[PDB]
Amino acid sequence: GPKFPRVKNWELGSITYDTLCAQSQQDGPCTPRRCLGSLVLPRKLQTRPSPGPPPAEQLLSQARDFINQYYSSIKRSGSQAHEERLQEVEAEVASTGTYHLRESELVFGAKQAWRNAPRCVGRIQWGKLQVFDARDCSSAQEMFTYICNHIKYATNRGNLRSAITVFPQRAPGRGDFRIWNSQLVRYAGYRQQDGSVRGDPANVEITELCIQHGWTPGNGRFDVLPLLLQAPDEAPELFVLPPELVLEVPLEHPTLEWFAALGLRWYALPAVSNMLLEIGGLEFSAAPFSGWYMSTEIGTRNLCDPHRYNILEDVAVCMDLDTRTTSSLWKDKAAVEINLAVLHSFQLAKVTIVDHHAATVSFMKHLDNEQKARGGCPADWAWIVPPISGSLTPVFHQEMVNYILSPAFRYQPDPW
Amino acid sequence: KFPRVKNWELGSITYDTLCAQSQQDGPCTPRRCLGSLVLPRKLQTRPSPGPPPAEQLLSQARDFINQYYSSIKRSGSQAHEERLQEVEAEVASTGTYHLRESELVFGAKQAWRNAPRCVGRIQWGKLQVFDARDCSSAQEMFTYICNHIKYATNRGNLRSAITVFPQRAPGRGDFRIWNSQLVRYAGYRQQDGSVRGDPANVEITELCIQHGWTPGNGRFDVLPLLLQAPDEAPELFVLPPELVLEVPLEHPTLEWFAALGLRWYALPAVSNMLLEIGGLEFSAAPFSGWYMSTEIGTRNLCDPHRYNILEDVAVCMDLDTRTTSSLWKDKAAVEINLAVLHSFQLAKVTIVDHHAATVSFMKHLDNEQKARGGCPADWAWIVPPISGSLTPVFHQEMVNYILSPAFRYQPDPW
Ligand code: HEM
Ligand code: HEM
Ligand SMILES: N=C(N)NCCCC[C@H](N)C(=O)O
Ligand SMILES: N=C(N)NCCCC[C@H](N)C(=O)O
Ligand SMILES: [Zn+2]
Repeated sequence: GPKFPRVKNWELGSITYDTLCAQSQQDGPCTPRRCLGSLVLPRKLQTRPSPGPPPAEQLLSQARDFINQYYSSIKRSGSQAHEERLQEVEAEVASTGTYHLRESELVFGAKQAWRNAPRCVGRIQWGKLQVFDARDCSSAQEMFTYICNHIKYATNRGNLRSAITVFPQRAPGRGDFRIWNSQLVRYAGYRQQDGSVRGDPANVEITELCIQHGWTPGNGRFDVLPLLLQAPDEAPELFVLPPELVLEVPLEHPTLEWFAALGLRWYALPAVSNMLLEIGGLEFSAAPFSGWYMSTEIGTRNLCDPHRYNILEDVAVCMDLDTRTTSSLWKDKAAVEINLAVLHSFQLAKVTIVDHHAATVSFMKHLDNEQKARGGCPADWAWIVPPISGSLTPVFHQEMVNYILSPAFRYQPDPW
Repeated sequence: KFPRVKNWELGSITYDTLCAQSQQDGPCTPRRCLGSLVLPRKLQTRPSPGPPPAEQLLSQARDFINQYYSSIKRSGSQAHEERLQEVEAEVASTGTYHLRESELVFGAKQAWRNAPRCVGRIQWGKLQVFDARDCSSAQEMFTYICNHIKYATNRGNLRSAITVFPQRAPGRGDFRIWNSQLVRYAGYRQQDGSVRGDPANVEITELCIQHGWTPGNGRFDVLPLLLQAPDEAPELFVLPPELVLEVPLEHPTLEWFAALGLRWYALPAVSNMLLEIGGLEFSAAPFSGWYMSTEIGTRNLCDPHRYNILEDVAVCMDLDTRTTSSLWKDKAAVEINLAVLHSFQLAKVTIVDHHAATVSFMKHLDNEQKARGGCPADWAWIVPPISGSLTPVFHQEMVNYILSPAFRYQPDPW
């Protein structure tokens, strides 16, 4: 039959063919010899600093392609405006070596990038993104203003709205606009003498980096870190977020009265700030985006990973579970209650959140929409299936083809 | 050339050099990753009506033999040299060859070791290999299968085993076991599409009744075996009940659980896969070990397209099945898995939970890193269906690739 990957759903027995992957203009880590699809950071997309301006030839075909996607999207492919915009980009790359995006094009690409993200299970919301254009930004101080504006609009007092702020693209031989923090909001990770980490172990490097840059470190388990903002060709500057802007949710359990006493909490706004936004060849090194959490992110990964808060044992001890034998499923039991606590605490606080069941169901809906609209949907199985109750969600039984489409969000090396 | 493999829990890294030995292609390409797919679109095992290019067969053979002699520290020895020549000799003359019992035993063990989707590979060295190549009838396969089951079950103290029937022969039909497992519960489609029993076995059940099997009418009716000898119609054989050990399911504290009347069989014995060694193919080589609790408690009993007992348990647990955020599914899945573990332990039948199983697999990875410089593993299949990131394997990157000897899927005989 069809000469594209055959994708099957084992729960429903249905079949589909992905023809969209034929559009993938970039390779991944896989080869007929071995599958490296479980690797978190395979050296493939990696947007390593390529300082010396890019092959005018390469950037052109990448730009020619994006512009086609844009006119296609507004149903004007082949129009006079399309060709003119085409000649316009070529000319500008001819004389300056680079080019710029019109307002509407930036909005279109930001959305496509989210739309194209293989690891995002919340893409059914892709068409509803607020795009803040901050391409005029020219100082670390100004970056801080936009970021604060972003957090204010995105948080919206608990009724969270997806958003993205776009700072100046990379320029020939010039410094990049960079946000050193991985997320606009993160908790400190303090390296202790005995060797342990107080707070979040994932943020130890960035925590010390702030200290080295003048931040007076605290000593709590949930200290909100300051932002290290770097304008072109300048050392990063330090900025502390107005506490009132950072909305947090204390965690309590619906029926375990002692859980609230654990003093656990989490911030409501998940805002990735270290990824690179790539559109038509142009690279936006600073372009923080945010949506709203899926309960397992906080409840299972953040609070229970061995290398994070690792609270599983403490909660199980409080639940009086037999933690000396794997077969008592003490880990499974404590993980459930903790996730329940997170969901319950957000609903009480009236802060937007979605459980892993609702989330995956809507992603199945998104896959159907995309099958029709584009002939497929790039998806990373290991990342789409939740960290708990995997097979209990519909995505587990859905095969998925993973590949890279552009516009795209890519990982980039740390500025330091 | 050599992939870096990281464990995000410990920050450790390793380089997989074993994949260089991979001589078989997967479904992945630089353009897109199809690793989440269960069955190969082309990596099948096409017919054997005409011999296989001697060039090909011969090279796989020389490689396997070389493998076999390295394993017993007699590489380049005299015996080794004379074995290669025997194989060269037989192939040139008949277009095929035959393995010696000891090579077969070695090959079977390696096939399991190379099984990317198996989490219990730490046991790969402990496998009882029954040579059943001296089989000429379906009636004989049945006695062999019965002995395998008796031995493997060992009154609850399960022991891993494999039984190897005659290899495929060009132009001749295959010895086949139609059933996917030696023990499966019938799936009876009612009238209105619903199904009584295991929905996964509807087809095999229908084929049985179509060959003279008198169907039962329960949810856990042990199916008969449809054994087939070359170019013959499959024959029906019912398994002696005293031979099929089962475990009634009950819960530690929830007195009512037993009411549900749920049960499962002790022996997980796959029978529709193909064993390949030195280019030779064993179309009927049933193998077995013991269950990991999740296969039963999560997949077989909770999958939507399987027994799908999730809602019944939740209602009995008097949980709020009105909304998803109540995590009633997660809570009920946990108790059902606890019940399987409890029930199996009570009945003194071997079983391993997913926490213990994945811990042992991590050790296997390390053992294999030193022994071969890598270990082919399929992440999606190695990480359990529940409590994924709560186990060490979730946080471990993995490389998937095909090594031979190997167990492979093959077309359905009908
Ligand atoms: C509206 C709610 C949204 C939900 C609930 C959602 C949920 C998720 C989840 C569960 C992941 C994986 C998290 C992890 O395992 O670390 C993810 C990844 C991702 N999401 Fe979404 N997402 C949403 C909004 C957004 C938005 C607004 C964008 C971009 C404009 C976006 C872009 C991405 C990207 C790029 C990744 C992968 C990041 C990485 O590689 O670490 N998401 N999302
Ligand atoms: C000692 C106990 C064993 C345990 C606990 C174990 C556990 C598992 C599990 C959980 C899977 C995935 C099952 C699924 O999701 O359908 C698996 C797959 C597999 N195992 Fe094992 N295993 C054991 C013994 C064996 C033995 C003795 C062999 C062969 C000699 C073997 C060969 C395989 C193969 C080929 C697969 C993949 C089957 C497929 O593609 O569907 N395993 N094992
Ligand atoms: N819900 C969203 N938008 N998630 C984006 C992923 C990064 C958040 C991270 N997993 C965390 O738990 O903080
Ligand atoms: N534990 C073992 N040996 N598993 C092998 C796979 C076949 C069993 C299947 N998953 C089932 O649930 O029946
Ligand atoms: Zn792959």
